[PDB]
Amino acid sequence: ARHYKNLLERQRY
Repeated sequence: ARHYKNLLERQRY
């Protein structure tokens, strides 16, 4: 999930 896991985790990065 290279460009997946840290996407839903982007809004509050």
